[PDB]
Formats: sequence, structure tokens, C-alpha cells
Amino acid sequence: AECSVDIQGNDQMQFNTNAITVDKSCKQFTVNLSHPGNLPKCVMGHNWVLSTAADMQGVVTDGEASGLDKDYLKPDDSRVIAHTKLIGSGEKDSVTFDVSKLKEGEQYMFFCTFPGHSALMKGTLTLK
Amino acid sequence: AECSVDIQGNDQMQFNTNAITVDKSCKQFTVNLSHPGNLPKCVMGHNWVLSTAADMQGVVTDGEASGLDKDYLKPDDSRVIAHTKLIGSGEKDSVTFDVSKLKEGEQYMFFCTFPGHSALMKGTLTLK
Ligand SMILES: *C1=CC(=O)N(COCN2C(=O)C=C(*)C2=O)C1=O
Ligand SMILES: [Cu+2]
Ligand SMILES: [Cu+2]
Ligand code: NI
Ligand code: NI
Repeated sequence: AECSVDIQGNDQMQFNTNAITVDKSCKQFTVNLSHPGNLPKCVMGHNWVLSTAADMQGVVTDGEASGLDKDYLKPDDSRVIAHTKLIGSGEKDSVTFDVSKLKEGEQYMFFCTFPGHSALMKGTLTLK
Repeated sequence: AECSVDIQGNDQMQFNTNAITVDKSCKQFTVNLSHPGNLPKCVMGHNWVLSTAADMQGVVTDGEASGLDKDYLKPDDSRVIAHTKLIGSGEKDSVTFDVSKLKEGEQYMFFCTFPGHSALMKGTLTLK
């Protein structure tokens, strides 16, 4: 099975996917984020952050309050299982993490922590 | 009948209303916009813009492309029936327009033209 996925965040504030499935046979999983828009990071910056469904709100609130210089993520936030950098137009970034950090039966959410974006930019991630 | 309405745009990128009814007995209509959030205009700026449902997309595209210095509205856009200024946290602005600019049967939309916000920040306005 494949253990990577390519995701896009555009100017309309949206991911080209709302659900991800991580095959249990994967040892590591990679996410390739790319920004096909024309707006700069400071106004339409997108990052891909993964946490349990329960931790999402907390991560989003503290992240938005941390500012652009911190890529909108409270430093040393242990709730973030994995995440890419905040990218602007024409930029791209990848993250690879150990699938052992995921458990079956648990509910995970991926989302962008740029002020207000998680309202639309979010989706589910499951270990099947 | 009342001829004004108070609207709020917060940090969660949302209006506290999605439908406005302008009573035909009104000669003028006023909209009081206020920003109860803490985020600045440059990151979570909100404006209240009115156009026909059909002109909305056009207005939004040309507006987002106009930048913060223009309050995200293409200069001299004749599609904009009325609008307030773009406001940041703790700011407010009112707009009053002639109800004679509205006709019955026509579908109107109000929305924010800050990059990507119209996806969630929009609503209907009707002359009944
Ligand atoms: C992209 C990065 C950046 O700093 N910037 C300018 O932002 C200016 N302002 C402003 O006027 C109020 C808050 C703020 O960041 C970009 O366009
Ligand atoms: Cu985003
Ligand atoms: Cu807005
Ligand atoms: Ni495989
Ligand atoms: Ni009246």
C-alpha cells in the first residue's frame, strides 16, 4: 500500500481532500503540502497539522494566538502528532512521521492553524 | 418598521447573521458593523459588502486581488450597492444607503471581501 499523499491548499481557503486513510501496513507516512494559490503566507498561509479530534480545538486556539512568526503553533505543543511548515503561494513542504504514533480506534483530525482557516480546512485521518 | 441592523464579525471568521430583511417601508437602511475579536485587520479584517447574488463572485475576486490598502474592493466597482470599511479587532463602522437602490424580486447577497472569507461570511438580503 501507498504511504504518502499530496495535498493542496488554495486561495479559496480549502484542502483538496477532507479525509485521509493511513494503511496499517505503513511504518511511516508522508504528506506533501503545496500552495497553488497566488496569495502570500501572511494572508493565506496554510500548514497541515495532525492531532486527535479532541485536541484540535486546543491546538487551533493556541496556534492562532502564537502569530505568523511561530507558523501559528504554540511552541512545544505536545498535542501535535505531526505537521508541515506554514507555506505561502508557490511554496511546498513535506512531513513524514512514524505510523506507530497512531493507534486504531482513535479519531484524528488534520487542519490548518492559520487564523480562522480550520473552520473549512480540516479533515479526518484514520489508521485502518 | 426598523431600518437598521447591528452585525458582528469575529475571529472565527463569521457574521452573527446570514439573512437580512429590508422592509419596503424603509427609505434608507443602516448597517452597523463591529469587530468583537482581537485579531488585526491585516489578518482577520471584515467588511460588509452588498451586491446582487449574481455579482457577488465577481466582486469578491476583484476585491481580494485589490489588497488591504483598498479594503479589498476593486476601486469604482459599480456592482457594489453599498459597503462599510474593512475593520479590525475592536473597530466599528456604519453604512447607510437608499432603499430605492433595491428592487423586489431581485436576489441580494452581503459578504466580506477579505481573502477567502466570503466562503463562510455571506448571507442574503431581501426587500420585502
Ligand atoms: C505579508 C507579510 C507581512 O508582514 N505583510 C504586511 O502586513 C502588514 N500588516 C498591517 O498593515 C496590519 C497587520 C500586518 O501584518 C504582508 O503582506
Ligand atoms: Cu490555511
Ligand atoms: Cu471577513
Ligand atoms: Ni505498502
Ligand atoms: Ni419603519
